[PDB]
Amino acid sequence: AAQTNAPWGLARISSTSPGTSTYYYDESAGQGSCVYVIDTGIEASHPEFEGRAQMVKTYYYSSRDGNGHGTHCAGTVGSRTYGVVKKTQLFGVKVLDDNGSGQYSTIIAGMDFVASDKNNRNCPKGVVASLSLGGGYSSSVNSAAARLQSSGVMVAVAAGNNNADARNYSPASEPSVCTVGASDRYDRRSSFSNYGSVLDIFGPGTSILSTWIGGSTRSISGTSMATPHVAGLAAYLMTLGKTTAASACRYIADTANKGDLSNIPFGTVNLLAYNNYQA
Amino acid sequence: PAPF
Repeated sequence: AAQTNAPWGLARISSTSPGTSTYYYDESAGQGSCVYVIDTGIEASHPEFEGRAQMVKTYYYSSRDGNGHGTHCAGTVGSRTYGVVKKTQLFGVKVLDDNGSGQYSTIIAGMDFVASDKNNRNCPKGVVASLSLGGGYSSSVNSAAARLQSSGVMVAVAAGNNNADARNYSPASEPSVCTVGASDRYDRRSSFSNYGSVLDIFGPGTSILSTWIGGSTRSISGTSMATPHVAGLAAYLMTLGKTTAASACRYIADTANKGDLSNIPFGTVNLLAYNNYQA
Repeated sequence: PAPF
């Protein structure tokens, strides 16, 4: 299938070369899969989710996304125009407040929440959890991400935006999950992207067009933006049967565009998520 | 710290 004049990153993911504008993907588009967007919530009623999104747990007073980061993330994961997987099921776990912050215990609880909740949802092709969030090194956060991962959910996590070694960096440094760095339109590592040996792959993260609150759209940048492209790609690939939750990260790395990024430090992988679509 |  093809989406003409798609946002650049959608085009990037289904291209071996930068500069293209069509996003080519398989029409299954993530249906059957579920992606838990652990964030600020999602504006489920946004027309772009076409009813495929829903809030499942909030740790706040409202289930509402009064931020947009979440809706933004949910959108690159699976809104109709801006998402990697146009037919995926989105579940919103508001572990983040309307300002984008929150506590490790609430983020860790959201994660245990999902590891349990997936058991009462119908996600025939797999469950992904996209975590466009992080903070400083925490063995408990790491740990929660590793339990989530081990409960059978593909954990995609932002590398972070400090232009530093993600080793610092939680859940980013939990070696069992998938640590997502960010890239720009020209194939360069995103100026803000974390790097290092715990990264597993890179996705488009520079000025990414997605859904916003209020029923609108907005382009923003970040490893938070690259994460969902890969959580979206994991969900797409899982619905395709190419991989499983447990080996989806490894499979995205093995099928990536290699050696294409520039500005990749020695020790960091030079791998770009690629859907490998063939018409 | 938080979203990322």
